[PDB]
Amino acid sequence: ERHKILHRLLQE
Amino acid sequence: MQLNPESADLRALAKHLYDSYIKSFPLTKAKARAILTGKTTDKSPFVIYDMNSLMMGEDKIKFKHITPLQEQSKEVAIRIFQGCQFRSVEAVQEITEYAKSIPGFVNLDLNDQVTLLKYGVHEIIYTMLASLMNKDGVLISEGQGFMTREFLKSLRKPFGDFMEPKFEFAVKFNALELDDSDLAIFIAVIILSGDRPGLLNVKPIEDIQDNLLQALELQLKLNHPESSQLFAKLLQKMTDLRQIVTEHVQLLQVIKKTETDMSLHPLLQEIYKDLY
Ligand SMILES: CC(C)(Oc1ccc(CCNC(=O)c2ccc(Cl)cc2)cc1)C(=O)O
Repeated sequence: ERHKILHRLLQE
Repeated sequence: MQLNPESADLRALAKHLYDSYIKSFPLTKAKARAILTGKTTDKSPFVIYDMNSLMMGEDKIKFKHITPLQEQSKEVAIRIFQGCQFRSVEAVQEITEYAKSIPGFVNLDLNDQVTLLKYGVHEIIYTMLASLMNKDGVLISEGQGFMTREFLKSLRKPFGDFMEPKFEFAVKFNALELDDSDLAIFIAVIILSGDRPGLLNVKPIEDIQDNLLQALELQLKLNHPESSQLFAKLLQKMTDLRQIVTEHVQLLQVIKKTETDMSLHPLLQEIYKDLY
């Protein structure tokens, strides 16, 4: 949420 | 110290992290030292040591991040800053990919994974930057170039103050004489620090860092016979890393506050957000 890009990176 | 199925697993863990470490980052320490001492069939990095050489370099080095079609501040300090941003953004991805290969990490709470990455990333970056440094300068553009320490110090304020603390840190850290096998485990220990702000499910993290810490100590006892205290000396370095990050954040705020809104990449903003 506050780390949308980092979330994406970890979710792929 | 013993040869039991525990230690055999420790060593298997060390090989796995190493194998993954090799394929996750471009320029290993082994290659960097080779480049740094001429011992390589690779051409030889273009040296940037003054403004004239910087300009000649932007032409004769094929930077992964530019094209003849974009602009491209007129001011060399800002341009250098921008290349750093791009390199950091790439490194965040290599570190993520590496983090995912740490046994267990990928089963943590996804929210905690984010947190470990957010705090670990720059500590790992400065750890690994030392591999590229000697006291005279730093390999750049995947070893295609070498930018001198004094040339970096001569960029206008504040930019001339970013690399210096990293060089100082590198000189001391490189004296530890760690190799890539050591480093692969160390940076894993960093990622799995259970004392980062905002973790929700700390126990599973500490359990993994624990194995990591054993794999590290075994590794340093096997790999450095002539180094009685390497394990503790190395743990202490995690401390200087946190202060390097802190210092770097405070300088980052002289920029922004006083630059030109030559903004930070959003991934980088994300990381610095509510850091310390
Ligand atoms: C880019 C920025 C704003 O500030 C910085 C300025 C300079 C450097 C050092 C330049 N070197 C690198 O970024 C770098 C990163 C990863 C690896 Cl494997 C090698 C080299 C690092 C960070 C940052 O904090 O991300």
